[PDB]
Amino acid sequence: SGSTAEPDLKTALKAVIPAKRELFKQVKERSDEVIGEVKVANVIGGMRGLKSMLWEGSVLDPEEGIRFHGKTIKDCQKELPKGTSGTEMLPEAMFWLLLTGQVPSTNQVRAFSRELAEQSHLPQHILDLIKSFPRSMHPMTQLSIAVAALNTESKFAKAYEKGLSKADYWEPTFDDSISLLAKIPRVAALVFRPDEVDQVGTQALDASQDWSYNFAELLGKGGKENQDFHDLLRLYLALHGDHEGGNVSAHATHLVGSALSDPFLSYSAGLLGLAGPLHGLAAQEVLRWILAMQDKIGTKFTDDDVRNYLWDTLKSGRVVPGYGHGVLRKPDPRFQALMDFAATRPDVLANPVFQLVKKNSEIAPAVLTEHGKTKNPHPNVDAASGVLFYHYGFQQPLYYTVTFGVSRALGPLVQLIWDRALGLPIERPKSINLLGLKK
Amino acid sequence: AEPDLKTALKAVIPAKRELFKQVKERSDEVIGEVKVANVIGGMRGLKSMLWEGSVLDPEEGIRFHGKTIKDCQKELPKGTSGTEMLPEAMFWLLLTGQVPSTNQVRAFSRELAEQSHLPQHILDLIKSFPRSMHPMTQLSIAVAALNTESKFAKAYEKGLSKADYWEPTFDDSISLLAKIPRVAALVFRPDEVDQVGTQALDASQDWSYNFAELLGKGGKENQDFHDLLRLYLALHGDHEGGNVSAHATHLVGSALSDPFLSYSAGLLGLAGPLHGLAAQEVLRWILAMQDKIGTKFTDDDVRNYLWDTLKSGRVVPGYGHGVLRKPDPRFQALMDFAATRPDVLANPVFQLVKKNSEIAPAVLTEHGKTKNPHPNVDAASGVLFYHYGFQQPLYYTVTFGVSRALGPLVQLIWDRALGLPIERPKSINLLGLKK
Ligand SMILES: CCSCCNC(=O)CCNC(=O)[C@H](O)C(C)(C)COP(=O)(O)OP(=O)(O)OC[C@H]1O[C@@H](n2cnc3c(N)ncnc32)[C@H](O)[C@@H]1O
Ligand SMILES: O=C([O-])CC(=O)C(=O)O
Ligand SMILES: O=C([O-])CC(=O)C(=O)O
Ligand code: NA
Ligand code: NA
Ligand code: NA
Repeated sequence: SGSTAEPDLKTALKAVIPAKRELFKQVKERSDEVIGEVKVANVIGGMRGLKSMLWEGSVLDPEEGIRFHGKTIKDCQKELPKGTSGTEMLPEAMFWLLLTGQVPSTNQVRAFSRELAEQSHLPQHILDLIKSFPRSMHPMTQLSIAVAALNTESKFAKAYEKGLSKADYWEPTFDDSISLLAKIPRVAALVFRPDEVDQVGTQALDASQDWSYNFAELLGKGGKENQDFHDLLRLYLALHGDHEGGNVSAHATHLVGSALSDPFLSYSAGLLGLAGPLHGLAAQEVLRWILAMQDKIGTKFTDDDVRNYLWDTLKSGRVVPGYGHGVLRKPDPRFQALMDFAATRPDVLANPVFQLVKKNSEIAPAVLTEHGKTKNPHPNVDAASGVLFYHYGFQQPLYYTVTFGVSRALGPLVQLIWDRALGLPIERPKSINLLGLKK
Repeated sequence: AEPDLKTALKAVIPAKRELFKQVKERSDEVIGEVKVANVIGGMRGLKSMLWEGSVLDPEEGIRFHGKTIKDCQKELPKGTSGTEMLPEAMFWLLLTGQVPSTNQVRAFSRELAEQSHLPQHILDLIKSFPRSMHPMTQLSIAVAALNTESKFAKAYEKGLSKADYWEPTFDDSISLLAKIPRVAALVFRPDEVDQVGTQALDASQDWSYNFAELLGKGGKENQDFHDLLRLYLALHGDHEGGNVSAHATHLVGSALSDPFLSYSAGLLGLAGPLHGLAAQEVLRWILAMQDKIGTKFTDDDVRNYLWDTLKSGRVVPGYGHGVLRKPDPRFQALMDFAATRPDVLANPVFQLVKKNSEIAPAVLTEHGKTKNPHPNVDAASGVLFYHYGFQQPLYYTVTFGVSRALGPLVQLIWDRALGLPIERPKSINLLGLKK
């Protein structure tokens, strides 16, 4: 008899592809319109400030923070479906929104969550590969490699090799994207649990549960005793999914993808960028810094004690980690979302490590402004994420970037699908040497 | 002994920092405009990044510190046998802006041979790959895995002054260059990993010679191939900053990911059909054409295969370019290499490549989409490898991977010597462009 089921994700995307192609055609008619200037600063300064790439699902306002299809984080928290338990927005609902431009129904998200659970299994060769990693290989190196290795499972790579019309690129791109999303929490958990590859690598995920819940189970933090952690993980993964196109991981994914490398190879390149100290490692560094501060001033500390430690940091020529940003000039709404997560949880508010993060957030911006060397003295999301993981017993900060890697698949994979749906060309700017800028 | 490479680089760091200061004083000078086309069209034509060692002229092709390919062929040192320029001599030039002496290149070649051994875990990793794993996926992964050996990663973690970032970056770059031909050979020789993985290189021979030996084409009987390999590896080393592999390397490196992780990202981009994988795709396409049109065929048979490819919504591989608007001097250099070798000219697969080069530009012009109907270097490279016995085109881009470490690693060293920041452009959505 007849389906009761609402459109699935691929069907929902199909519904909106023609309109985006039409908008693209209209913009293309204005190809020759001048929208800005290039200065020497832009070339030597890593393209900072230069509007030079397309990204559909999110736009970062320097004053107001990230928007997803023009919606605030608070809007998304209110409107996006939640899990069968808990109160935080689901990252798979965020993926739906980023891709389609629409808020899915709870029933649509339930069906998508089932697909992600079902598609999470791995080839035996991937488990063999992971078992070959030395114990001391950095977790982000492990994650990047294992994601690239999954290109053995790429429908796009195989279809292209057999002969694929340009018009038919988006669908295998979509298929590979969902495959990767389904698999990456398991890969991440394998990086976290090298002594349990055979179990973690094969265990069936509960297809009635959400992506974050099942990630937490694979991490060994399943069960009702970890329900607050499940909600933290949902929120964290949703908040870190996309931050417009110019951030290193998103951009690298787009760049590699633009040569028609498949989504596995493309997001591997994004992960290699996340492995960079100036891009993915800050949340780890923040927690190390806070804990080092705590060791010095104690669990009972004054505002002056914190000010003094901040001044010593700056006088020493070092940055206060988790403060400032390449684009944001004002408080990061992702930071406030994570602090507000703590607001309803007395155990978190009582945690001296959280209290130190909180107090630092109240003191550091004035100190940084007085010191005068930053363009943005405000906290960014990395100021808060680590301590919340730490509170819930995820206390090995080397793996905080691995969780970032899982989240940050979301937005860049959405854009790769659109890149292919629209037929965007290879990304290939022109370079110049210093001699050419001199004369 | 004459100055070694690190010493020669140290000598030229001050002048570059001084030039950089001078350019920075002109930070506010407008040098161009951004158009809608640049945003939607993959930054095409937008002068938006620094690259010191080479600059690609749309009409004339690549220059390395203002020298042509022909200039380099004349001026760069050669091996102990053969007549083609050494890629390690090209690396020296790219890095320092100076032509090394033959004695300096000899010493550098010896360093590359000495530094080529691999940790056991890399051999173990490669042995885990299934036979179905594409060779470029293998290569990308194995290079990332070598970050276990990164001096930069370790020194950064420990405490390193910004002014000194370049030194461990240089050390890691040389380590990677020394090791990557062996990694590539392990991709080519999956049943011989334990042997190929540990065999000592000839310490008196050049980088390309030793790569050829690891590939199983060592010795005097393979001297022609050694010269092909030298030329090929030198020609593919750098193509200014905006090509996908170079750019991805710079981009990932700008977050202070070490050279192993950064060039892994470059390789992943090189693995793309529209970038380095075109070398593979050209010969797959040529061989498919050969199978269809036969041993004896007309110009119409070739035209028809071209047009059928286009009508199918597929590209003609090895034709066109993002910047070049004229014949690629790297393509010409390879065809000139073939021109003096009667055995190559007689090879029917080479003849088909050549005949195609005489027809495809007209067909691409008829079709009317490309901005450049001329061949690029990928049109010719794979057939030369085929001639010399490398007959599995799925491996072709692996050799490109070895070559293309050269230029991007040079720029990472300079990026760190100069203190260049993270690459972080601003994006916009179509709705924002519609306003
Ligand atoms: C040393 C490694 S670089 C290995 C090089 N890659 C290849 O050899 C593969 C084929 N070449 C291309 O795909 C392309 O020539 C590049 C190189 C990616 C340059 O890309 P663009 O700068 O976007 O090219 P533009 O001419 O402005 O594009 C205009 C329209 O014409 C078509 N268009 C352009 N060229 C072709 C072509 N060869 N066949 C069919 N359509 C084409 C394109 O698909 C497009 O709609
Ligand atoms: O936006 C950026 O440049 C950095 C980034 O990924 C983030 O803040 O999540
Ligand atoms: O320059 C480009 O964009 C592609 C190319 O020929 C290369 O990287 O060798
Ligand atoms: Na085994
Ligand atoms: Na036309
Ligand atoms: Na035209």
